[PDB]
Amino acid sequence: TVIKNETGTISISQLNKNVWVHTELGSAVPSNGLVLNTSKGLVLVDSSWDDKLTKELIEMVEKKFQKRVTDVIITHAHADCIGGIKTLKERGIKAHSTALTAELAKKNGYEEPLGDLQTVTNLKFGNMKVETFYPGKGHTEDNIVVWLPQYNILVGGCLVKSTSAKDLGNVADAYVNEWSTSIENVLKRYRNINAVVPGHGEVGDKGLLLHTLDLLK
Ligand SMILES: [Zn+2]
Repeated sequence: TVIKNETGTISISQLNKNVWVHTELGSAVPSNGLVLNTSKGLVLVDSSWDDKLTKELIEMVEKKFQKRVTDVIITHAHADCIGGIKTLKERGIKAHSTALTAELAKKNGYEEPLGDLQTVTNLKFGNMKVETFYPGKGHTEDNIVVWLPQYNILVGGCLVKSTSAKDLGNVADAYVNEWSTSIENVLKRYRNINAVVPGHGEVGDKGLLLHTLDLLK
């Protein structure tokens, strides 16, 4: 099931009953995030490139599920994750992030996220269980990953590259050398990964991490 706008720049696909992947095209590069349908509202992982697309993504998602987006997990301080921050705060949406993501968001001129996530944080929204983990520096200094224990789905964000992506992308903010260590921790930490959602690209599996470590070699 893949619903999207009239323009084709915002689509949402279903991974499982309550787990969907949202995708928006911007600077055109596709960037994914998650949309979790819970008994107590909708929880998103990552917003979009800007407030226009973020608003629209939210408008869309809420109309479809007839629920309000209560929380969003910002995996890092780049426009494609925290770009719609101003929107989330005028709509009463709680934008969680590590303290680091928050200070770097302010640095890049974005409105500051909550900065509440610890290296390991377990959130439970109604029935949905979410875990955020900070494996260390990689694609960026602050990047974290999301683990849905009930579906064994790992959102690697931009720490994980896609199957046919042979470029690491913007490494000016990246710590190319520590990047590999960080994927090891994710790998060591979660020993029964099923699906893995990359920052840009198709949903893969634990193989996407190995692919990334390969591009880093
Ligand atoms: Zn990024």
